[PDB]
Amino acid sequence: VLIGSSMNLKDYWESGEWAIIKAPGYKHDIKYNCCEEIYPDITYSLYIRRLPLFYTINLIIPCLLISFLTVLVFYLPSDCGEKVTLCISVLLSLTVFLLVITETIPSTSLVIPLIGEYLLFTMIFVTLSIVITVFVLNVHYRTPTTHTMPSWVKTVFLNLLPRVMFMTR
Amino acid sequence: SYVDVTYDFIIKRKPLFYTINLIIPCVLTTLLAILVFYLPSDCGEKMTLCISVLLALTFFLLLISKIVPPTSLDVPLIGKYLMFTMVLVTFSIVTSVCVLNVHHRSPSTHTMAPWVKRCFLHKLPTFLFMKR
Amino acid sequence: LKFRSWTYDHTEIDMVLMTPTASMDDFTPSGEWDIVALPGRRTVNPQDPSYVDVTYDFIIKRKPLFYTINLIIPCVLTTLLAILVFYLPSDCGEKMTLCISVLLALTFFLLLISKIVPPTSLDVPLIGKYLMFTMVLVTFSIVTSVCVLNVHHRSPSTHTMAPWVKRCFLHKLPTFLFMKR
Amino acid sequence: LKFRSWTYDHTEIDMVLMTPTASMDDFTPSGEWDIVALPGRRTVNPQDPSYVDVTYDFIIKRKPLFYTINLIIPCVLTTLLAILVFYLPSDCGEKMTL
Amino acid sequence: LFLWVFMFVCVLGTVGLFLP
Ligand SMILES: *[C@@H]1O[C@H](CO)[C@@H](O[C@@H]2O[C@H](CO)[C@@H](O[C@@H]3O[C@H](CO[C@H]4O[C@H](CO)[C@@H](O)[C@H](O)[C@@H]4O)[C@@H](O)[C@H](O[C@H]4O[C@H](CO)[C@@H](O)[C@H](O)[C@@H]4O)[C@@H]3O)[C@H](O)[C@H]2NC(C)=O)[C@H](O)[C@H]1NC(C)=O
Ligand code: NA
Repeated sequence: VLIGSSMNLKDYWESGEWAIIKAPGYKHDIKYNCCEEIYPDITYSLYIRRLPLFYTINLIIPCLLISFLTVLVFYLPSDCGEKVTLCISVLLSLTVFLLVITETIPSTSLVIPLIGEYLLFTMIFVTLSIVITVFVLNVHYRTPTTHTMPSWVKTVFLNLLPRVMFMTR
Repeated sequence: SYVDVTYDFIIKRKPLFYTINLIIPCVLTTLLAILVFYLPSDCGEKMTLCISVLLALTFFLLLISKIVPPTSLDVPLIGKYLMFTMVLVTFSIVTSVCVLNVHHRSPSTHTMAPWVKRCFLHKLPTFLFMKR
Repeated sequence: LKFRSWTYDHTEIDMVLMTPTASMDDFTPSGEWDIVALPGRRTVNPQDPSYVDVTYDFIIKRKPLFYTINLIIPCVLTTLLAILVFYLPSDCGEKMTLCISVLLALTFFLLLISKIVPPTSLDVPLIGKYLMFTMVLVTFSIVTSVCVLNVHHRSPSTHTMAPWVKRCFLHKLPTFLFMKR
Repeated sequence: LKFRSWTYDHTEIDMVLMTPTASMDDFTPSGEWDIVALPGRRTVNPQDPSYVDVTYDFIIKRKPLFYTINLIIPCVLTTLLAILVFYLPSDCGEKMTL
Repeated sequence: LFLWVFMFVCVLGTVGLFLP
């Protein structure tokens, strides 16, 4: 027989990390497959919430702040030689944050976190950004004494698109 | 039917260990945060210094988030300070890329507008003590 | 799991397995692993009395989506980035950075995968062998990239172009590789 | 391994070794090490009574592959690039990086 | 030349390892 209807939180020493909302208790009379008789039990159910300030100031704001740097590569000119270093640095920093987030969470394969999905998404697109920037660096450093420029690239990549992108030479 | 006796140890901390080992490289890299703008844009070393300062600040932030307890009741002044300086370094990176792009503009690609003719050559160089 | 007694032996007690399979009645699903079959057998050695044993075998499958989505995709990612330092032109100065960074990421994932694995020498997993192969390939890529970057910076004032590179790397091979000047 | 009895001594009990080696009739191979010999011997000091001793020596050999795949291939791999910085030209500024 | 060579060697390596 339960005395009350909830767990006592009268002598509860405060945690500082998890806040208890409610903790009810429910009596059941269940029957197991070993044995031909009914056994009773009492189930308590803590319903807690994380206070999200220690992790959003040390794991989410730097992660978001470096994931907003994977698109900033393409405004940097190819005459300089720093298109790669930035991409390599943000790739390795996302890899280190992926190590941190697979250190913090369990290995339950039921569902995936949104933050790990966002990290995987940003790593895929920053890898596609380096495979684009190596192509534009190969297109840039190219001379007429080694390569002949085709005819269809004169109309598409030089006349059709700058009228759309508002460049106009 | 409730009595107890409570003693209250109030303890002050000797700060000389973490002042030398953590506060000095913190204020060192913070002193280096405002330093990437005096470097000329012709040498290809603007991005290395910016990314290096940002990665050192993220290293010290993940270092200071380990000796501290993981309580969300309050954040220390060092964590808030490194978050502020990290936002400042990220804004330094975006304005360094955007001021490095306007360094390599040629007449065969771009054309100088009349407002950037009349603004960034007469008013502000006499305002910022440049004097040609 | 090997259940047997330390006091008594086969000359004083039997040990009869009742059901062939262990029951699965109050089982809560683990979420990470999957029980697929639970057989059980009773082992006794003829011409060796005083031996009783009841062993239960647990054959366990893994739900593999976690280690897939966190390690297999960056593995094939950094492997796909390894045949890529050759399309980058040597006129820029960013080849050795890319080569050293790919080798660095491969050594990082190798030391990470050597942590979740047990330290046994029966056999290495296929991820460690695959990364070892790709790491040796990236090291050969570094040494041939330095060798192919030396011939880019050869001036006429300090070097003399031999006739064999004239007859080999200018006429036959630019037609063999569809270059054509 | 030095077996001895704290309570008694050589003036009270002897300690005779029965078989010269240790029995490997229940050993399961660990897959990380290899036992190769397990000799035992009895140790007694003349001109120093009340000292019995039975010492077992475990002579073990390591399975060499796990540390070869992890701490030898990168060790012999990053050593080969040390004398490689001299063949690189000094015009492309990538010697200090390597 | 070395791009094609290392691409071919890497494809044969992946096939020969992950054949089963
Ligand atoms: C966290 O996770 C836990 C476990 O997964 C959840 O706990 C369950 O919560 C539900 C919802 O309250 C519980 O269901 C309730 O069970 C009570 C006990 O059952 C006894 O009484 C009934 C009725 O006679 C018998 O049939 C039974 O055999 C038991 O003897 C019921 O009394 C409740 O019924 C009341 O609510 C319903 C509406 O839900 C009304 O229609 C009824 O008239 C009545 O007022 C209710 O059915 C369940 O028992 C809990 N599980 C366990 C193991 O205890 C938590 O809910 C979850 N947290 C959150 C926030 O969801
Ligand atoms: Na560089």
